[PDB]
Amino acid sequence: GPTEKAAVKKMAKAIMADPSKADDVYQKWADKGYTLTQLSDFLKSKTRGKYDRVYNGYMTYRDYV
Ligand SMILES: [Cl-]
Ligand SMILES: [Cl-]
Repeated sequence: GPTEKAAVKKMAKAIMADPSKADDVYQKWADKGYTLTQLSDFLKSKTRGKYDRVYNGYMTYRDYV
């Protein structure tokens, strides 16, 4: 719900502001169980692609071999 959406987006914005924070956040998201499909629901924007770096980094974290 609203609390979760806002909290996940705030963490995404922290990665946007500081690329080096990504693994701190992705570790947390993995422990929280978020899938890549699900993540998208927290990365909506009026700006096309705004959080693509966040999405892409989590795909690498989860799915890169
Ligand atoms: Cl919630
Ligand atoms: Cl960027």
